[PDB]
Amino acid sequence: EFDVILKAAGANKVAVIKAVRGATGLGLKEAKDLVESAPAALKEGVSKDDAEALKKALEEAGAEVEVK
Amino acid sequence: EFDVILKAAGANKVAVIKAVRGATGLGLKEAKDLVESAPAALKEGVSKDDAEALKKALEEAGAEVEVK
Repeated sequence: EFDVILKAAGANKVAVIKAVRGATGLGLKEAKDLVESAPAALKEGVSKDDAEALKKALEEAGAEVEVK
Repeated sequence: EFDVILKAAGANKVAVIKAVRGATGLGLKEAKDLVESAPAALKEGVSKDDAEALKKALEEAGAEVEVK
């Protein structure tokens, strides 16, 4: 089981907030507070394939992410 | 499609944070910041059955929740 951590979004916050909402169903205020609060464990206990797909989706939106 | 909103957790925050992590996979810091930030849209675009099950799970943990 793996964890996906949002390490930083920097200048790509708009894009990253959009990607985090699509991946999690969080409301706008909530996703915005999580991205603005990085580092943050966004998803914990996901399978290897789920973690690698979320990692890639956040990387394409412009975030610095870690899978542990 | 429905939204599940955490309106307040009051004195039941510990329990509610646990329930929100089980339902979403959020890390501890993140779930704690969301519960402490209520009102918050926890899940948006879920089916009717998913919304009613999450509502019940948060109500049993001790939160004031709304389904819209």
